[PDB]
Amino acid sequence: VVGGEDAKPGQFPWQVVLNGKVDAFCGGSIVNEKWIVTAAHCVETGVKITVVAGEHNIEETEHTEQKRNVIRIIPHHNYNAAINKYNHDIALLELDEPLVLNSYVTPICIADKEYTNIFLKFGSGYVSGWGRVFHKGASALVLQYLRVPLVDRATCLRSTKFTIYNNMFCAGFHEGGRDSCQGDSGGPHVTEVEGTSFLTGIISWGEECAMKGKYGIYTKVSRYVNWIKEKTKL
Amino acid sequence: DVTCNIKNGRCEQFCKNSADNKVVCSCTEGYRLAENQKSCEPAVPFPCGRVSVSQ
Ligand SMILES: Cc1ccc(O)c2c3c(nn12)CC[C@@](C)(NC(=O)c1ccc(-n2cnnc2)cc1)C3
Ligand SMILES: [Cl-]
Ligand code: NA
Repeated sequence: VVGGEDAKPGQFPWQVVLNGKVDAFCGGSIVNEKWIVTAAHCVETGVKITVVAGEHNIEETEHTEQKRNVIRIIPHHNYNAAINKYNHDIALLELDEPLVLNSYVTPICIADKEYTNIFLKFGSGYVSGWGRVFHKGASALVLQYLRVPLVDRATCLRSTKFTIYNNMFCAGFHEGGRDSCQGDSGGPHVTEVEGTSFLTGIISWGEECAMKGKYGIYTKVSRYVNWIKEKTKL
Repeated sequence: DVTCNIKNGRCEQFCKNSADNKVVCSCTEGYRLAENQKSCEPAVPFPCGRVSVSQ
């Protein structure tokens, strides 16, 4: 996250960080004690992943972290990286042993398809992650967060050479300076509804973090709610 | 006039249109619709989407 602020402990208790060959390479969100939602481009069947919930500063033990092994990876059935690494860019991770829910490890709410879309239409969400804090710069140690406004479809289409399909949205600022970045992929875009946060997007990609005239591109979660609910039901 | 299209029926989370110019509010998993018929109160120890650690 470029242009963000340090989260306080427990401020985004649904955030997770993923570790694999490289530690802290993508984000995710807690759906329930056994399931994480992330981006499909972050994961692949066969490559071993661990999830860390309750994380804040990746370089200090804070006595709230819970590490779990991923036993199943479910990319969305329409995901196909050979066609487009970033379309239908969503996946579910099943944990080996359930998380212990507490004030530092709390699921994100997921509304039905209609309301997830209404909430995205409110036009302002929060993104968070341990990704780069400058384009091609260092990654964060302390979880970063940022409020990003929804960018209207016409503006985002005029800003990129790539086609942005209707199952994606754009968010960010006309002047740049504030954006998600590499390493934040798979993390949450959430909308606060009277003090309760709902998942409205998955952080997916962008061309140049925080560059004026470019925006962050997000997966619309409304398009996948039924699939998430079906697959993660306990 | 009371409908889900107007201020979400004054429902804190979700609204459904019902009979006689009324609405029925509801909440996500882990919350209960409160006695005021609009608000959402926790019904489990760690409901989703809530910050509980002192900020
Ligand atoms: C999550 C995010 C948010 C905002 C960002 O600017 C951002 C970046 C990257 N991730 N990222 C990867 C590296 C970075 C240089 N981007 C990329 O390397 C990049 C390049 C092309 C695509 N793409 C191809 N077809 N559709 C999309 C996607 C990503 C910048
Ligand atoms: Cl109820
Ligand atoms: Na830590």
